[PDB]
Amino acid sequence: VMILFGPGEATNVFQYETVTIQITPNIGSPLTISQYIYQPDGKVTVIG
Amino acid sequence: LSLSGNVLYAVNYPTNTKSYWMYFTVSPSSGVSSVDLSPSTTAISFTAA
Repeated sequence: VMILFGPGEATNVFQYETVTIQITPNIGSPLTISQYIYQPDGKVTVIG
Repeated sequence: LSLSGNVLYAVNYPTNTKSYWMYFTVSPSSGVSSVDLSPSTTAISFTAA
């Protein structure tokens, strides 16, 4: 699953913040993903 | 919350007849989640038993 940010959500980096993603298929329980994001530490960072 | 500094105590030194303040530092434990510290919701108790 990959999320690409547009110019709205891209505007400044997530820091000291909780990000929640939820995937809700048409049958069965949704998957809810939550991370508190510290300052990102590389070009890619492991947040959760 | 974790205690995340030393506890400092101030008095009328050297005479030591009177007590002024205590100072210490706290932070949310192990960086896991945020803590509400509003003085309406939170209590701080003090006991010298």
